Amino acid sequence: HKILHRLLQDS
Amino acid sequence: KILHRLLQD
Amino acid sequence: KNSLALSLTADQMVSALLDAEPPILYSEYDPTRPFSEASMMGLLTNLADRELVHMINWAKRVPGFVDLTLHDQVHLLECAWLEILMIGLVWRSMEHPGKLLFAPNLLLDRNQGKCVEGMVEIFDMLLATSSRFRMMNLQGEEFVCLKSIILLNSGVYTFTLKSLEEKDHIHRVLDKITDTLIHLMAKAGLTLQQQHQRLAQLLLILSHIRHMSNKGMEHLYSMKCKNVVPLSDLLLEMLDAHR
Amino acid sequence: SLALSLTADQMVSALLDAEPPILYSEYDPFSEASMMGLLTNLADRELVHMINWAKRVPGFVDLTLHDQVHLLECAWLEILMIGLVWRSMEHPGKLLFAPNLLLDRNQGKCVEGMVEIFDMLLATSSRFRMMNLQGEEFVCLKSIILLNSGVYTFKDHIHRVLDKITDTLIHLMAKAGLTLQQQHQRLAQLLLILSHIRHMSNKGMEHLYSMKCKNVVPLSDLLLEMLDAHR
Ligand SMILES: O=S1C=CC(c2ccc(O)cc2Cl)=C1c1ccc(O)cc1Cl
Ligand SMILES: O=S1C=CC(c2ccc(O)cc2Cl)=C1c1ccc(O)cc1Cl
Repeated sequence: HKILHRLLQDS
Repeated sequence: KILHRLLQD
Repeated sequence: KNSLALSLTADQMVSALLDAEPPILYSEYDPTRPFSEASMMGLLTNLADRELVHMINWAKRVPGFVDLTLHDQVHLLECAWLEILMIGLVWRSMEHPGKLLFAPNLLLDRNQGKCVEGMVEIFDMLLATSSRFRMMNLQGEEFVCLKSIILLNSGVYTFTLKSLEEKDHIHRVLDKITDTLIHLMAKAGLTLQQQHQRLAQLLLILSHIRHMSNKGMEHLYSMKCKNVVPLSDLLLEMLDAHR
Repeated sequence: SLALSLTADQMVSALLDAEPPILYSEYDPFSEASMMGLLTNLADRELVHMINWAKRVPGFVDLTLHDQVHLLECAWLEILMIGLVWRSMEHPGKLLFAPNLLLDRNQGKCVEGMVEIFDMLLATSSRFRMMNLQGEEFVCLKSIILLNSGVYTFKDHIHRVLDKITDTLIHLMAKAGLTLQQQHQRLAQLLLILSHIRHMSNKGMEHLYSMKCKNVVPLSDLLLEMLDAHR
């Protein structure tokens, strides 16, 4: 649930 | 300051 | 497979990096109110948090970075985020001797850095780095190379057996950027001896940038426990990735 | 300054001749205090030889006494670590602190936070192993650390000597038959490792500071002086 994950995730 | 002395030698 | 980065030429590498440059953000700084330790830290925290969002999307546009797995991308940014914030700040502050340009409306000297405990020692190192860039007359094409080198290199040695091809792919892009730096220095009329010397001088600065990041990370962890100014949820994630 | 007048071969042989010796640990598992005591005693004795090694680095004696103190205070743990990494190349998965003190990462778990520093050191040794680092290249990197790590916390002379060592590194690679493209690539790869050696030093400096107030093992006066210069 890392914020860095989602910001890298979304497209 | 031991570092001083060791550098003077 | 069939990496786009390995196919790029030297001039194409520069263009892609220059196109990916994040913007220079502004802060909520009001020159009317003087500085306090909580207010100045709040300004720098608010600014760094918004820059992190742009950095994460800038990293996606770095050639070769998208080819890495999500776990590797997280790891590289987690260990290099403060290094990238600092070299960008140092780059913005080149034309302002003795001053750090956090934002076009936030220009601080080493005296105003004393408003925060321990911050003055970090300000002096950032100023000395900016003087070194000015001393070397660093070029924007060289700067975007060093910033991408920091992203790919700073966390590559902190990586089991099959993923060695991923580490090898990063080193291939790192050598690609080295060829780009040499290609830049050859265009500016530098001899082969001058190209190697300037190449070494630039990469030795990254050693000091790592040193500033380690000291900066300990200072941010101090402010977290001091609880005087709250940190953003993203900065807390990036900060806890170093302990 | 005679350092700039030397040739590339005369710079290599001067650095090779100045190499400190490989010291032995105190003879004869390990607890926290025992391992930290062996490492403290070893690092303290290695520091005396490093200080005399620094005097023999071409151009280092030309600096004032204050600048010599500043450079050693900032680079001492980096120099100890890069020498440890160099000794451990022929021993993959292990750290050769001394010929009679060969440790693995499992033995690094005896001390708190020591396993993290151990893994970074082992990773650096593997990188030197994968790159086939040569002893002539190693002595140049160690001299670069001494002159560069503290040069920005102060200088034109130090940078002239640094350029001199850069000419020596390239000269060694051209002697080995590497092409021009392979020369600046290997030069970049070697210097980028110094960024991680600096990282290990800052992490190692914090660990030694925690050992100080944990007071597990008493530190020597010289080691405390080198440690207090970072806080
Ligand atoms: O301790 S710090 C030294 C430099 C900065 C800094 C701030 C904003 C920015 O856009 C870039 C940088 Cl390098 C510090 C800082 C402070 C608070 C904070 O919450 C985060 C940071 Cl990074
Ligand atoms: O924390 S440390 C990581 C490596 C070492 C180390 C020890 C001895 C030596 O000859 C060389 C090294 Cl690099 C650590 C260390 C430990 C205790 C101590 O008192 C001093 C040090 Cl430097």
